[PDB]
Amino acid sequence: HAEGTFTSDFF
Repeated sequence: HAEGTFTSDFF
């Protein structure tokens, strides 16, 4: 979620 981006919000 923005701050989390796909890298953190992967899967």
